[PDB]
Amino acid sequence: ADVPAGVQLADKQTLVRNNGSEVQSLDPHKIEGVPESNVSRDLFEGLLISDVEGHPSPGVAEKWENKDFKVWTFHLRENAKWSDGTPVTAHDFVYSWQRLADPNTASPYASYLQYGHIANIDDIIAGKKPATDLGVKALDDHTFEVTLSEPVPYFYKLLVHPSVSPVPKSAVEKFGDKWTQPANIVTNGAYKLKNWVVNERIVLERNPQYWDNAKTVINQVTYLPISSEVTDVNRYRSGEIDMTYNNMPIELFQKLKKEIPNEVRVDPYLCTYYYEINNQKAPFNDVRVRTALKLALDRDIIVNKVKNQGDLPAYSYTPPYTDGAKLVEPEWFKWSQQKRNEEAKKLLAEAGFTADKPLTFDLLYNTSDLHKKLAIAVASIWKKNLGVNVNLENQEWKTFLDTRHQGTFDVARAGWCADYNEPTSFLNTMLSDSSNNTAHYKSPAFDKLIADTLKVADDTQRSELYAKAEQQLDKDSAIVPVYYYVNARLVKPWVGGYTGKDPLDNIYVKNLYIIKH
Repeated sequence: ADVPAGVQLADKQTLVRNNGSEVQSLDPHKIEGVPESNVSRDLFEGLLISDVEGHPSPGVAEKWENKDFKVWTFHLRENAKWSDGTPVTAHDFVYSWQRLADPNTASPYASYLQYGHIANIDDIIAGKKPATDLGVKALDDHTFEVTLSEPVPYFYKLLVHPSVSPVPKSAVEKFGDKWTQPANIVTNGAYKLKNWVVNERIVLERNPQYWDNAKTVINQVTYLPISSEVTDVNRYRSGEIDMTYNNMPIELFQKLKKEIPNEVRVDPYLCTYYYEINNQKAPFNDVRVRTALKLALDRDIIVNKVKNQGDLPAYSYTPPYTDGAKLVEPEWFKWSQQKRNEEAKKLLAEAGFTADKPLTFDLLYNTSDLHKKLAIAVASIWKKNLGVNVNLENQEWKTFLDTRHQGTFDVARAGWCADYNEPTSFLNTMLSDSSNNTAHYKSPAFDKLIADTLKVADDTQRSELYAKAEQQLDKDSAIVPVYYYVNARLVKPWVGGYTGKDPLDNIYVKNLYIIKH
């Protein structure tokens, strides 16, 4: 943290953050969500990290070079260490990226290496080549070299993500799935794991072996697993919680803006809220059905009547304010809702649905006040506008993600947040073979458009290709875009260091501090 001249620090430097749900895991190779990544940035540090405004900055690598954007050389700081005092080396990164690529690890983020195009990744994922053929090598203990199959000018931006953080081979090998328990875990971020009580709390304590430990101010941070946004706000206003999770409740928000304006932080956020359709499951494998659901959802009502928290109605998957996004707003989004409803009704009538044999399906969402209220509203809107019946089903976060990967569900509530600020951080998830493709969407035309983006050496042609890829997604009604999120949360007046300037919201507790109050 960089404490401004003149601020008086509190005697006790402890922080309590709500984290939205119980994490799936603390293993960087087994996680995919926001809550997981929140804890992951405090414990495991990769080659680069985000600074307080979100700019990619030195992490374990102090400096780096590239040759033709295809060979990237990272110079690792000599004093980078794990919490047991041992050095973090380039061998740790070789092992870790191999483990991430290895199909036996079954990481949800195995395709992150395809997104960066590390050499030989496709064959490794397919089981055609061993993970040791991955295009990474340690040239020495402090030098990590990555070789890609084609120029990727934004490659370094991907490196702040948890999936490419290092993991300690000896703990993984000796303890297997229990390597992340407090007694066994070894970490290289600013914090160490002190306590992990499932569905109660995660408590982290400062890691004195961290190379930048002298700048760390918070000594202990607790992450809570509260999925009820109302309860989160309640425990924040009671004094227990210092920073809520950034999912806000419909019951109280309007009230909060009026009652505590200075504590309500609302900043840009590169995330899209949408209803994920299982594209491989009839009758959702019919574009007419999917298009009807997309058109009959009334975004004006959701965004301004039922939620009204500053979200913008969405018509795409990639947020239009992503760096590099120049999207074409489709004609259906400018229509009146009445016109969208008649088109939807006509497609559904064309697909075979009648009043006597209506379309009935499930709407899966993870436990949440917000998601429940929004799914009840969406069910009502679809019932009134299109005559479809939906059966709401809630699941806890970890189960919910498992269900979507299992891919036999019908429609699921969904939200994707950028991992790096560039449209492929969204678009690569819809590639036929992506490990993150829970839409189960497979379009050869879409895949080709994205493949073509690194075959041009021009940002203008790349942007035009991303716009066409979004148009192809839209044409196929792969998803139901609802709204672009805003990062809205409460932060006590005494919490310093949270700028809200990073649109990816990659917070590091090592950057925060408690002001005397």
